[PDB]
Amino acid sequence: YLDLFSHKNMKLKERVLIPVKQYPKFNFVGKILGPQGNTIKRLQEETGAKISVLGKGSMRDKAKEEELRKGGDPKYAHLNMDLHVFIEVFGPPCEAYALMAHAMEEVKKFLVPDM
Amino acid sequence: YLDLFSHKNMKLKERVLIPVKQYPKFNFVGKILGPQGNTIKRLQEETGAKISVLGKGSMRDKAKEEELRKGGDPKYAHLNMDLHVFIEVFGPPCEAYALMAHAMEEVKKFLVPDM
Repeated sequence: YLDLFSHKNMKLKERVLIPVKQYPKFNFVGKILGPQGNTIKRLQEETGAKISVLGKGSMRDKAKEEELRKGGDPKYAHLNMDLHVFIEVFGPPCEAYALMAHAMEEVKKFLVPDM
Repeated sequence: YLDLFSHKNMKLKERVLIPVKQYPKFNFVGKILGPQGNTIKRLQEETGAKISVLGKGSMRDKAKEEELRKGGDPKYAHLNMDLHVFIEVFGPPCEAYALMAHAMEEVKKFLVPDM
């Protein structure tokens, strides 16, 4: 049950696949991160969500990715996953849902680019 | 992972406690259902969510509730739960979140009545 008087926050997280199969040559990573990373910075500030691009291809630097993968460090474990956008929000229940809804709608604009 | 090209719908459900402890004498059931059930009908139409009041006290008819409880029918199993609002939505991921966010915000108006 959600108790609206609880002091617990709700967390919501989603991993939204980047649809590389539907758009095999579209540069989603460059488009979402933006020059210098200012598109995704702005996307986070605008949505109030934590949003990251994870999975293989997310660094657009095959060589770097391979070196970090092979190091074994757990913080680079995501480099083996399918490319995706990882959205994380927290808050009181009503607010967490509003944050996630908004983040999901703005991210979908990037991921279905011919819509 | 959510695949935005999947034909699967997402379902979201929440059980939001009616805060009887914070407002021991407030008639939440009458207020949410409304005369004839037109408040909750309208609430569903406005939000696009399935919304029901469940749990003990939800029928405001102690006698009826006891008779239906003691019958053993699984569809009345909820009558033993704490009074709550059960919100259910379905749809493509972005839409399901938007539906749940909206439903949660309108329901919270009913459940924190001195806000």
